[PDB]
Amino acid sequence: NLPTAQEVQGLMARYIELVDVGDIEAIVQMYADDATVENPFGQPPIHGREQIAAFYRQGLGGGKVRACLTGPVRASHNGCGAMPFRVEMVWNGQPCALDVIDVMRFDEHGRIQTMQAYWSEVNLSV
Amino acid sequence: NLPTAQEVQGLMARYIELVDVGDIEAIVQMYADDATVENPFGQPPIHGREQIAAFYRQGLGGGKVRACLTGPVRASHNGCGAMPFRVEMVWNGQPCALDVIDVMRFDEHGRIQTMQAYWSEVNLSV
Ligand SMILES: C[C@]12CCc3c(ccc4cc(O)ccc34)[C@@H]1CCC2=O
Ligand SMILES: C[C@]12CCc3c(ccc4cc(O)ccc34)[C@@H]1CCC2=O
Repeated sequence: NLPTAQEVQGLMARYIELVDVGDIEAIVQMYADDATVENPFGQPPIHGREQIAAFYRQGLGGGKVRACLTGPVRASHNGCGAMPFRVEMVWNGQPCALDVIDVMRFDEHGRIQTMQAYWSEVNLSV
Repeated sequence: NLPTAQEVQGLMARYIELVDVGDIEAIVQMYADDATVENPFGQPPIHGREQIAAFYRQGLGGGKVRACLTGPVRASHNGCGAMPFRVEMVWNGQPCALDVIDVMRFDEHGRIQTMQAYWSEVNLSV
């Protein structure tokens, strides 16, 4: 919980950039060795870098996916933040957009220790 | 964890409407009797309707606080949702805005069991 509120905003905005460019390896480097991801929130967690890498490779490696912040990063003083963003993709030739909110907790080294993504079919658009 | 994702979106949007009008009575009844609120996230939890009512009583006090959703409510399938919104008030003279993200978990009765508000000074503008 060492990153400042300002640092958290920057780290979170960076993450979106890496997702937008699709640099799978740079995204995985942002996560702690033992990070846990819940995406979508409510599903069993993804534990560790190896499994976390598989998620991003499978989700971003495929077609063309774009991601943009749709509002400012809300940052707390205990190394946590939440951000609203939109993910654009094509599903079976159908152009789609998914609205998502990610909540992240960072460790003392500025690495993502926990990530939870809030979204469901209700957040899907065309 | 029983309201559907569509129900969560409705409940959360209603909450913003009540905050906007300042209906402190209706807000408190949205909460479970032993609910917990962490606002701002990082600060110690306020528990139970009495304490929660005090928060809204003093925060929305006079009636010069406006609140509006600034994007869709993201809802999961386990009774949780997260939403982006802006609060407008006055800092002893000059009008300012605060960008916040609320994450809420609902119970089998459609009542807010837990609420966490993400924000800090980095989200305050004049
Ligand atoms: C995996 C995915 C692309 C990336 C992505 C999704 C959902 C939530 C995300 C949250 C992130 O923080 C980063 C990327 C995604 C989509 C779900 C459907 C899809 O194609
Ligand atoms: C209390 C407050 C007005 C309402 C409000 C604030 C912060 C987080 C909130 C979260 C809510 O879910 C509902 C209302 C607020 C502001 C903090 C400074 C202020 O004037």
